[PDB]
Parts: sequence; structure tokens; C-alpha cells
Amino acid sequence: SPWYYGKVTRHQAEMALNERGHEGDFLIRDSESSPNDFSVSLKAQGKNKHFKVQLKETVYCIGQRKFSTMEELVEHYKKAPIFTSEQGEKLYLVKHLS
Amino acid sequence: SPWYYGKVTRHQAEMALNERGHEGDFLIRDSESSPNDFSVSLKAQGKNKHFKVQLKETVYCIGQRKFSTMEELVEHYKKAPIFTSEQGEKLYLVKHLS
Repeated sequence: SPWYYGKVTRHQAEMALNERGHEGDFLIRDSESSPNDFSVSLKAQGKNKHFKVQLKETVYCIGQRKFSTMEELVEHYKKAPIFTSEQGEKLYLVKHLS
Repeated sequence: SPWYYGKVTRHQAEMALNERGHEGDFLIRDSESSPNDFSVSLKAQGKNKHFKVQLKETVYCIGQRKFSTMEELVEHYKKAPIFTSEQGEKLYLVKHLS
């Protein structure tokens, strides 16, 4: 993800912008105040500004369950059944078709 | 994303499972019936079963706008202002801090 600078703090973002930033230069970093979100830190008018960007990450929903990644979904259904028949027959995922 | 097989149709998934699939083998493909979602196609009990997986993709929210990717967010704010002061001074993103 080329658009992401680094997990630098608000203060560290300012230090970088003060050292080598110019009008309109920006960086995108993890938010300190809200660790799962981001901040866009911008040099403008001789000052540094910070804008919060809230992330609602991906949700994979199947039946009544929700997973943040497809890998998690897959593993879950190797240990718990993805379908139980009415005869109680539990069907599980075993491995990917090559 | 190693977990994704391909944009094969329901019928093509069955053909692959019939040709070389065994009990518990599965593949994850785009859904035909709902193109932005997925389907898990599983061989179990000599039969092929298909399970819908709904995707709510990532949302990046900043102010009053929502974007599906950070790249889109960035481009948008190079053409429209990310902040307008009360003097009407429009601040835009220009480029990434190296």
C-alpha cells in the first residue's frame, strides 16, 4: 500500500514535515488517539494540520457470522461446520481445490 | 490473496469439483447472482454445495465523505479541498512526503 507512510505519532509526523516538507506535502499514518483509524498530516501555510480518517474494515458475512478476512472465515469452517443437515450431519471445509 | 480461486461460474465450479475434487475440497469464487459477493463451493457427500458470503468492503470516512480506498481519498483531495478556512482559504493535498 504505497499511500501509507508509517506508524508515526502526531509529533513525529510534525517533525518529518518540519524537516523536509513543503506546502501541500502529506503523509498518512495510524491515528494515535484512535489506533485502528488513520490521520492525514498536511503541511499548509507554514503549519501542520491533521485530519482524521475513520476505517470501517471489510466484513465477510456468511449465515449468522461475520469475519474480518476470508482466511479467518476459511479456518473457522475447518473446525466448526459450515452446514449441519437436519439429520445432524456436519459438513466442514477440509482444503482448497488445487 | 491465495484463498481466492477465480471468477468461475457456479456451473464451472461444479465441473472443477467433479473433475478433481474430493470430500471437503472447496473453492471461493465471485458470486454470479450477486457479482460483488462471493460463494464458497464445497464437495461433500458426493454432491456440490454453494454458500453465499456477503462482502461489506472497506469504507474510509473523512468529514462528510466516504471512499472505498485510501488512493481514492487522496486523489479526491488533490482536486477538492480537504479543508476550507473561514476566510475561504482552500487547502489541498499536493504530494506524498518522501
